[PDB]
Amino acid sequence: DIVLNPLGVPSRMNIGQILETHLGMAAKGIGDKINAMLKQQQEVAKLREFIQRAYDLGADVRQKVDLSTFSDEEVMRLAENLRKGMPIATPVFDGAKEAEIKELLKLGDLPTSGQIRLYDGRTGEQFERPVTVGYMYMLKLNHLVDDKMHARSTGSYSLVTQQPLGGKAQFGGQRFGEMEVWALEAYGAAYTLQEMLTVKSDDVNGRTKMYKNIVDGNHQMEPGMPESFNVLLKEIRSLGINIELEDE
Amino acid sequence: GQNMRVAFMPWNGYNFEDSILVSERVVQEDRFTTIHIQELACVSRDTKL
Amino acid sequence: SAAVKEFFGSSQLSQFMDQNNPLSEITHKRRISALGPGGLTRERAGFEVRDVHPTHYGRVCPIETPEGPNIGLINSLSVYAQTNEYGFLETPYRKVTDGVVTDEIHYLSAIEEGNYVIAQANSNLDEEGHFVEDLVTCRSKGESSLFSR
Amino acid sequence: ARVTVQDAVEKIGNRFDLVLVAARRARQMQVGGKDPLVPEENDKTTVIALREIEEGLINNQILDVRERQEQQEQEAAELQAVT
Amino acid sequence: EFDAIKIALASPDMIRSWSFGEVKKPETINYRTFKPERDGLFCARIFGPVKDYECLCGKYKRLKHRGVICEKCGVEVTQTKVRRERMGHIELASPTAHIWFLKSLPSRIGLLLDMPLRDIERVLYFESYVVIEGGMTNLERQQILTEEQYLDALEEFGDEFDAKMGAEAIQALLKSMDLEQECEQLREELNETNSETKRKKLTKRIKLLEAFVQSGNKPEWMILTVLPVLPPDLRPLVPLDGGRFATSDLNDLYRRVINRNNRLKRLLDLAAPDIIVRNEKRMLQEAVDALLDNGRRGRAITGSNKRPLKSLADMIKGKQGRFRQNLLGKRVDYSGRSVITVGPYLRLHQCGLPKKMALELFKPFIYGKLELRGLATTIKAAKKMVEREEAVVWDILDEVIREHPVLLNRAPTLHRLGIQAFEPVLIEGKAIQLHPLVCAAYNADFDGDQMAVHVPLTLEAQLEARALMMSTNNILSPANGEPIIVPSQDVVLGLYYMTRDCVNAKGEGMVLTGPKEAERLYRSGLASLHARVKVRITEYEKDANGELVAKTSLKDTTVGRAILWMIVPKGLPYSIVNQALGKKAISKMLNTCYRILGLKPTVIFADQIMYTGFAYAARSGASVGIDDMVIPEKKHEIISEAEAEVAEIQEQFQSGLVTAGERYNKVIDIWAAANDRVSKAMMDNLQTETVINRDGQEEKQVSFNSIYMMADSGARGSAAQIRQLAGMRGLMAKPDGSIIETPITANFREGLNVLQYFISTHGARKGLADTALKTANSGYLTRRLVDVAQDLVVTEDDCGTHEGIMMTPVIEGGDVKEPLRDRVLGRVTAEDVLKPGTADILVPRNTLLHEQWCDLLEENSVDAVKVRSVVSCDTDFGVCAHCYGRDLARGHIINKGEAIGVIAAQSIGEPGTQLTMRSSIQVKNKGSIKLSNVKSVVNSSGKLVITSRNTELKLIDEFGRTKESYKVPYGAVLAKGDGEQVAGGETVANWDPHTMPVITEVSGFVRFTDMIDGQTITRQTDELTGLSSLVVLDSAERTAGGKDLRPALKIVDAQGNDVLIPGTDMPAQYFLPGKAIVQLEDGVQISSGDTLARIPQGGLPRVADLFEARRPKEPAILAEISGIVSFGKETKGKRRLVITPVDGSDPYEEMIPKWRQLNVFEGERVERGDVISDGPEAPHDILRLRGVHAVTRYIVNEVQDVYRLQGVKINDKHIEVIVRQMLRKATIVNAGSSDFLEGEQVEYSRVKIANRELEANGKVGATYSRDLLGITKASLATESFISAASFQETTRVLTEAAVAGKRDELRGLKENVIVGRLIPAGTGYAYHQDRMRRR
RNA sequence: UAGACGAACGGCGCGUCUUUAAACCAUGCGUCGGGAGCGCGGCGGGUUCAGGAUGAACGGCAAUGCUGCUCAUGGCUUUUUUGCU
DNA sequence: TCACAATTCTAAAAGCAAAAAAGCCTTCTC
DNA sequence: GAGAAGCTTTTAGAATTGTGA
Ligand SMILES: [Mg+2]
Ligand SMILES: [Zn+2]
Ligand SMILES: [Zn+2]
Repeated sequence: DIVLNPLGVPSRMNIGQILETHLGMAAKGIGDKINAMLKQQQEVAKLREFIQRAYDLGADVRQKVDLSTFSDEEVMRLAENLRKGMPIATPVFDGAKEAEIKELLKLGDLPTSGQIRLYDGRTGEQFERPVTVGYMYMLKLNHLVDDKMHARSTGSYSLVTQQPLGGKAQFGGQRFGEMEVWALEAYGAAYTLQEMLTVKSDDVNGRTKMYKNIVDGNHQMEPGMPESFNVLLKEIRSLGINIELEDE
Repeated sequence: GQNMRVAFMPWNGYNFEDSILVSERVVQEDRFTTIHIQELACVSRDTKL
Repeated sequence: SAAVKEFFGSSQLSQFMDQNNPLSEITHKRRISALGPGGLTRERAGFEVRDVHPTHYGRVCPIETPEGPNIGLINSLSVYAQTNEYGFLETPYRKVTDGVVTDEIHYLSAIEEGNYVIAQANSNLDEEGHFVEDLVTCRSKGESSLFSR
Repeated sequence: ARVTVQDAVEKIGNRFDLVLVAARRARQMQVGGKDPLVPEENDKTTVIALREIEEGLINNQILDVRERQEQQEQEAAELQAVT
Repeated sequence: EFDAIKIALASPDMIRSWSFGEVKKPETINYRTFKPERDGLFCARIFGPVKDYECLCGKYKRLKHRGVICEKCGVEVTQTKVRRERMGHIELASPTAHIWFLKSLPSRIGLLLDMPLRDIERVLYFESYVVIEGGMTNLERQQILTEEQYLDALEEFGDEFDAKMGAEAIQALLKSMDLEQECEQLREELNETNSETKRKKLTKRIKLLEAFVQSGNKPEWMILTVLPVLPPDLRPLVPLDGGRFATSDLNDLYRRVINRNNRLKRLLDLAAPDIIVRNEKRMLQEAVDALLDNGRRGRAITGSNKRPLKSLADMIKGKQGRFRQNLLGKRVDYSGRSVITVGPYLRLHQCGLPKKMALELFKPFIYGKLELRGLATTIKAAKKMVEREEAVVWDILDEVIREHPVLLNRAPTLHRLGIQAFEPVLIEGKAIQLHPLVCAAYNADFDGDQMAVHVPLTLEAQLEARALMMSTNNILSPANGEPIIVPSQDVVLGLYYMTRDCVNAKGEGMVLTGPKEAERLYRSGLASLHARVKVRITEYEKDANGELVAKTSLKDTTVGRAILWMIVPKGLPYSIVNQALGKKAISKMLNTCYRILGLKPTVIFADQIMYTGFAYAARSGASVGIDDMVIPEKKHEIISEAEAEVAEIQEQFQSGLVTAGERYNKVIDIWAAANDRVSKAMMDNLQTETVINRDGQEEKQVSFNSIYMMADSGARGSAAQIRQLAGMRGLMAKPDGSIIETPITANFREGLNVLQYFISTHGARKGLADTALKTANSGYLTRRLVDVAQDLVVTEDDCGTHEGIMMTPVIEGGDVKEPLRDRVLGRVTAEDVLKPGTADILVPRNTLLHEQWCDLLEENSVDAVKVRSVVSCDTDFGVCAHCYGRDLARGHIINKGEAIGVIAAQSIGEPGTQLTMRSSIQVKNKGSIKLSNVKSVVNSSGKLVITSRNTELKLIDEFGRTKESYKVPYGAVLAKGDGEQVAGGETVANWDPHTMPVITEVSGFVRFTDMIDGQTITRQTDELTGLSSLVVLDSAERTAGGKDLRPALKIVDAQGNDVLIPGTDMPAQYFLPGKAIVQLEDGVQISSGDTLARIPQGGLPRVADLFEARRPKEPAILAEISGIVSFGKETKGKRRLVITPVDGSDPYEEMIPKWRQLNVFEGERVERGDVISDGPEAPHDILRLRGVHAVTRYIVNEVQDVYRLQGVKINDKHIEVIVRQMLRKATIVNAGSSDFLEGEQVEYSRVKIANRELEANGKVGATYSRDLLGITKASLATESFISAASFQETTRVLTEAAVAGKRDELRGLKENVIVGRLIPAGTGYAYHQDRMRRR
């Protein structure tokens, strides 16, 4: 159903997932045998004997499940619940051991190595190097791509500084921060930088003219000077300072 | 979550760095389909005029 | 009314419930935070407070804390951890009398844990509750080491 | 079609003059109505200009002399019509 | 349209000239209808109309009325955008002091008057009085009175006594003072200062006064009388959901100040008493000071809940001021985000763009094409057609995308490869498909990262994306030469599995006709992918100039190597495919392909390599199972052995035969040794595990274990990880850093138990906290480098210079850390390279040392080169293309225009996220011996003993290229002589570490000169040995009477006639310090080498401190002049020390502390750059004394040490240019025939060009001493204030510029970025040069 | 049901009254609308002077109008949590 | 006088994005 | 009700004063 990469195991030393894969394969093998019995309709004697064999293997383990007390009617109910794979509890720091995993694999008819032979889906060719297949518990985290995608051509703009709003919630543009500005300066990209600073953020007449030019098959911008800079000039003149743009 | 069947191998670069290659049988069975409930409020106010 | 509503509605420690999973809710309720009104802050936090002290053992989880800025300050409370009448975390141990390991549960706090030698949970026990092998790994003064039976 | 501009760069050895020269030629094609000097292969004006530079028949000198010439012929048309 | 920005102080008349009307009432709006109200903060009469082309009352609305001022209400019908540009003013009833010019530290009103700050502060806030115009009384003007003294003076002195209070008095003082006469008088008095501390104060004050009279300012303009008000539309009262209003905070502050002003006007009108008006003037002062900068006075006034409300300085300052928030970075249109996935089918100039995002970003282009085709006449029809997503819109969208690039960007853009241009391919989905190869450049994995995409609109931006930023141009890094398109992890695993050999595989030992038959054999199944085979392979050498010759032959290869040979282009050999091809091998493959063939073959080759690697990694089926972590079979034996030895040491301690620390060290060492043994056993088992047979007995080969191939290919992991998986994970340190005694003997294949896991958690939490809290430190450092270096650009082809740095291989003392071949690759030679034979030009003196020339140098084995360096370039306002050298990201010389300061800062800063945040000379090899700076004599043993504190040695090969260097202190037992040959492992020298010998060049008897038995010495017999000796003492314990009697000793002959110092005719008086235990008493004929008197004894912040140029806390004091040194007077505060030159004079004297084991005695010489006390050194001293080349080489070496210990590789051009931008000022010593002051600190290029043009005639130039500033000071103390104010210290920078009347011609990158025009760096270089050509 | 008034005019709205201009509000209620330049005059608003709270003149602007010449026809702050480096 | 040195005041502390909630002076009426 | 009147970071640099000779 799903294919992962082996390269994530060595560097990111999480060996727990391979062990979980092996033990899940073993559990699903037990469930597959129970399904085979429960399909080719059998009698409760063989089912209870096999489930007892499954519940009574390992080292000296806490729980003792004896099916002689189950009254033969809920043994079939138990088998129906176990036809999807026998659940297994592996407490945190006193869990199972690879010898127990191999014994549970050998209870089913699975290979103790944990690795089987696979075939290519579109060339019918055997892969070499037996691969590790098994059952792993996958979660679906709440980071959905249809909540992250967002795009904008034009929209509304802030009041004080005539720039695009920011956010997917209020339809808005992307921040072209100062590190991106540096990275554009490190190329020779002076025109890209000028257009992103004037005609796509601030210069109001420039950006209206740019729109009208684009729709008219003409790709050319009128430079203009940003409105944020005028806001800064007024914010500085509101002190005692007198900052002025000199003549041509 | 759901207990899926897994194989640890590369596959034509589609699980290259941390990507995952799912099969169509996972989507046909709706094994990872979720229900989300939004809420939308329309508030009628006492505006001028 | 204004004061109690300010506490419950708009406070740093009275936060919107995390609810998309039973585990998310339950682990949001058992969450300890070193921030808040009367505590330290994310940027003012050093590294000695961002860290796993040896007395966290059995009272605070070492491996459940959010990554990013507030690592180490949003700790989570262990399964058997509890609280004194005075507000200090305590955790349960089994009294080990005369070599035999009985089953009366004493709830020890960090300032009492240092005056005893606490054996380890997975140290083998035989029938009737002796230590099968004649010397065991323990921790006595904030430090692990191997002691006589 | 264009993937790499190294051949275009080799005949204008600055890589910042290439951008301006190709911008001039592409703007001529797009707005000025000039006819491309190479066959169109469903390329855009920028790629057509870069292909022309690769072939070796556009540069700063050629553009300047062509501009001078066409201005001179338009002025000559004015002169003939008026005198 | 404009060329500069002029900043100055605003006159009250100037403020009235900006104004459009004077605000009178605090109120803003009505709340019945939300229109403005007269003379309020929002007033249509003052600040312009509310609606476009309409009058407020409603009288004037026609097109014939644009301009008329209505009489009913006074508004001027016009555009409402005019609200965004009109200022008012407020007429303060009493003058008020501007907070900035008063409390900026330095105070521009304080030092101007010479009054101290706190007195002015008391005077202004109405807490004391101040007199002016003392008259014919004994009271001076600027002194401060107080209430009781004011009363006393007034009762005892009549009307002719002006004593005022508040800002009015400060204004009267400031206005009464004449500037020219004070400047002249104080300059005259400055010449007689005698160089005390006060001199510094004066040269500040004068610098104000002259700078304050050259410009057109007057003092009283620092005191506010009229106050401007911000236009209403910059502090808007936006309505919200309900009847209330979302007001700004500026409105609140203005309301407050207007309230207080109105109250004060009322009280002054109604003849109020003095106390109440005094209080109200104080309160209005506080209100204005809150308005301009809320928080500089006492605790900031809080607006509504708990937050101090923002003032104007807050809206200009900070990380959320206008500069850093809205001018240096913006939000942009035509941009989107989404999650990134992997597309392995793309060519590396492509990306996958969702159809939805493509349609959302390219709407205007689609409208253009729709109206062009006629499919929709009006714009609204096209808009609605696009909104319904018709079937024709998609062919249009596929036509407005063909060759239109888009910029892809990941969140932290650490270097310039975090933005790249791609040609979109439309994709059905919601995630952006990114090529696998470009992921390394972005540092992007596919576990949830997002990416932002931008669209270039204009035609020149499309050309720039296609030419400068396209991903097929950025294959090499700019930080070094190495590629950045090396295959990452699955490709390398596939190529390592494919190009390999098994000692007996299917279809071994058959002969093939070429790669094609190998591939057919493999695919059909008749042979294994890695079986040894003979193949006929034709390879093309392009040795002939522009000509390829096709050699053919039979080669012993594998089937997989033969299959891979098909991809490889023509010019390459077969030696590159005939090995195992790990990761480094593939990197070298791509590098040689690029350097030999070109670009297009390299790009096609990289794509083909990715495809084939992915394909054969799929075919291999390489997995990872539990049985691929093989524990050593001998692990438990080793662990039992080590544990038994540990128990033995514990028993040894229990019996009290050892202490604690040595038990700790024995335990830690034995556990470390056991860990290394287990690791070696594990790796030896793993790597060679497989054993297999060909035709009989079993041979053995390299292991096909999956984890071994993963950690050996270089695909993923390293030996440490395989150690932790299979062998024990060793020893863990607790938070204090003390290594825990008990190791973790369990590995991850087995289980850790609870205690071991707890210790592992200590370590893991420490690491995660370290990274999460060092990201910000790296970001700050990178910001500071960029803001110091950003304005440096390549602007010339040649400075016409011969000076340059001497680059040699760098050796810490062991093996060479990195050769000469790597240092001078792509640098321009400054002075020619001579053939090692004799004085023959080997390569010219302006070559670009590319691979050919460097290999030539290597084969001829040149010791070192002199190369042109950036720091030694005489180009002013930039650098020249030759001193900088090669463009690293490209292959050619650097282009005129390229901005190298930004790229240098990015190269230094990007690897900052990998750094951390929290005997005898045993020779190695056999070669000749050389020494330099050695002063030594022969001893009785026939060895050689050294009398210098800066002695060293080299072991050198048979070719003269040095291999090993060492350092020998004063007085070492040399085991060989200079010029001889030694044997590998032969010890060459040995010393006595803790004792400092006083060895003599002469020999004989001793004289007891000037010792008092009890003060100079205190007898302390060596009790446990039997014999006794004198014990000299220092000056810190003896009585004052004998303190001046310095305890010394002298060597003489038998007759007592003094044996003179060799080389001169003076006795050799060896003065000694305390603890100079003289074991050998008189009567012993000494020998040379005899100890006369025993004298017993970071990470990233390191880089930040090196660039900050922080002086250490224990600097190694240096020497300033040659000649005999001497001690000084008996410790008045500090032990005085004098130097005496031969040619020069000897006034020089230094105040050294008493806590240093000095390196020099009285009878010894020194030199510029010598050490007087060892320890960490200060770069300022290196610049001042040793030179500029010394400091740049020092900083380069000490930064590259940090960056090389972590395995990072940066070129040395970048640190050189940051150094150049640091040492950029200079203080003038001799004014000369120029107009620079005594000690004014001036831009070094300024004085350079000044005296350069001044020496056109025969006049004299000037003399200067260069200063070394940090990166905060080197960037704040610049000549342009727009740059500095946008970086840090906005208030200080703006006050300095305003009082100085400064003028900013833009000339830089950040300045042109703020004002929204073309930067003068890349494609905008031509336009700026054009502008400069029209002036 | 209709008429009138509410800083110039018209429609519409709202408030008040009934042949009358009042009352309400007080940058004298709300929203929308006037093809433009020159010319004529001038509601409204102000300047000067006096007279002794009153009155004469005035033209930079200018409302309902009149004759003639020229022209195309749209959100910010604080807090919290999360995600990727 | 005129020089070190302890105090203390001032500045700075990465980037990008998603969701949610709480708010937008006191007070004085009669 | 609606409308106003008025109690903990850490580092580092630069400016005082507080003895100290
Ligand atoms: Mg990631
Ligand atoms: Zn009006
Ligand atoms: Zn140069």
